[PDB]
Amino acid sequence: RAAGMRLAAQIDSDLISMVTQRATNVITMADSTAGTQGRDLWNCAAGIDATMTAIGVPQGINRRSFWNPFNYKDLAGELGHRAYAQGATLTAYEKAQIPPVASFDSYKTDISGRLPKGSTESLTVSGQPEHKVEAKDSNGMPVDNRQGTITVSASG
Amino acid sequence: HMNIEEGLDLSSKTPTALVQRLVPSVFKEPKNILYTLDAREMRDPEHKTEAGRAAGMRLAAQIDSDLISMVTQRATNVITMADSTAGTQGRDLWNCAAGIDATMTAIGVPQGINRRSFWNPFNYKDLAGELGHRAYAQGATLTAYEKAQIPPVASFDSYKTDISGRLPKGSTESLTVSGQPEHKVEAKDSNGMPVDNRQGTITVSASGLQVGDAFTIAGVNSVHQITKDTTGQPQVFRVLAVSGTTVTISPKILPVENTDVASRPYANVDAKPAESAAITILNKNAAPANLFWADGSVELMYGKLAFPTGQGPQVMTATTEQGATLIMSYAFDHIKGVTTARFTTLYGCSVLVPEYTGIVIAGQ
Amino acid sequence: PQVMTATTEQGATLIMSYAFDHIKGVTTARFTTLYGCSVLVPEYTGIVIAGQ
Amino acid sequence: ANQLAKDLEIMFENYVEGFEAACVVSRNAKKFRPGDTAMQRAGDVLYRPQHY
Repeated sequence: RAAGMRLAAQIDSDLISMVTQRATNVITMADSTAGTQGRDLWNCAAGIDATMTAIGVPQGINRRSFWNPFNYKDLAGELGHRAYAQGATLTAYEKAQIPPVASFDSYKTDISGRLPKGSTESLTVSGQPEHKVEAKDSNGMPVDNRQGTITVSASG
Repeated sequence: HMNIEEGLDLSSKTPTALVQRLVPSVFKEPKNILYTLDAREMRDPEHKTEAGRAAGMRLAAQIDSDLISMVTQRATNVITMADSTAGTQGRDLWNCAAGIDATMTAIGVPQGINRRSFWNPFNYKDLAGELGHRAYAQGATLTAYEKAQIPPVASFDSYKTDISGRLPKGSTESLTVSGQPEHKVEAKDSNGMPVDNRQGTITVSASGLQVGDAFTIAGVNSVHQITKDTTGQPQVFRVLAVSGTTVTISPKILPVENTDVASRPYANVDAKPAESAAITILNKNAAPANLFWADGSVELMYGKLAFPTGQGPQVMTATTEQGATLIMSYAFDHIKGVTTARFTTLYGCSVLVPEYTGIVIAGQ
Repeated sequence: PQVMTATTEQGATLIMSYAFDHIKGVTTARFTTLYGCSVLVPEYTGIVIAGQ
Repeated sequence: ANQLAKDLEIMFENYVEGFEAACVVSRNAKKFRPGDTAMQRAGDVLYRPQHY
């Protein structure tokens, strides 16, 4: 019983850390000193869908969002502390559950991925880099067109 | 709990040692009330009537007071807030209660099991003061305004407790952990008795800590109890006993990559303390706790002493409002001219999973 | 060894196998799984971080 | 009377409550079963085309 569930939970941890490292749309917010928490997270979630739309990701295809328990709580706090204490407000206040957010279905994930503390160095792109598309490399192996290489001035 | 191992060939890898951990639950010393009436005093039957009434309710109330003290001292998830000078009191408490459930979820407490919250009357009032002053004066708002009652809060059923546990005023000293304490997990000790894995012992650089303190160690964060991935939140430790610089704490400091291989599956935290790691005491001011649990961790076990009828004293039983047995015994000494009355009960209160429980303290 | 198959919550395959060594009287037991996780189109995915 | 016998009350399958992982992200991911013979010949990698 213990072995079966510990393996299942590792599949989730590996997927969450994979998606966290590879996702190319990123939006960040400072943690709000005002009441604007939850509104700021909704602006970020809606900014992800606006970005997906603007780059041409299909508008009809289904959409999912997985929130860490702390930011799911921040959205539930905003929606539950609204003036009309009925329906979705009352559900968010009483049971901390939220509706879909900004076109995404909303899920609370118990495990979550993390980004490292980024360098405080004033880095710059060295040279003037421009990649090309290739079907295969100089040895005839396939080329992963999702990624390329650059020089940056100071290695931070 | 089990280790994960990497690759196809495992001929170089130690199998996970099974550790059959056991947690004790134990009855306390019996709880009693004694009174006596002499043969003059027994001429007025109200004394037995009123003293029996008073004794029965005083033992019922002690079962509640012992359990509340027990849960307040053992609960490992702890969140603090200053009292708001702005209007944000009550909103900040909802954010703290939801922060307890967010923390329970992040460490891997099941999300589907039922949850209870027990608010002291002041912080229950602070929540009702937010919900009652919403701009749509109807339904839950109107109940919160008129009668100061609240619905469930932040996924917990909400209860108001008249009695509540108080955390002490924590030390102002710059305490640090001495050495780099790292506990092991054991099924049983050197005498073959089961080991209580909920407690461990540390050395601290000066004798400032107190029983019932809540504190965090500078470099030490909780992990999800199954995957062992970090929560990024500090682990809170509870002080359970003190002896000079030597302090008993809960939970055990069990790192991921513990020096003891057999206890690595049972890790609570991302790392052991660094050398001289700072202690931050959370209870800066003494404050009434608000108690939270997920069901199945917090228990009352009831006993009954074998007091015999039909020999010597006359013996009877009653049930407290919590289902505990009271035994009432009356015995008359005709040489002293006195009746002695004994009311007695036997119980234990226990927190089987200190992680299924948490507390919020306001007033910082 | 004895070999058996089960399925995780996500539909992943578990192989369980047990080998008894009768002259020393022990069973070694192994659970194992094989999987990969991928983002085929990075642009179809995004992340939000608070605390800047 | 003095000197009564004592034992241990251990309740060997009455477990205290314990942690879990909800697996929610990997339960919502798309799942794929490539052929195991093909994955062996390929060295556990496969490729899919993108649109023109």
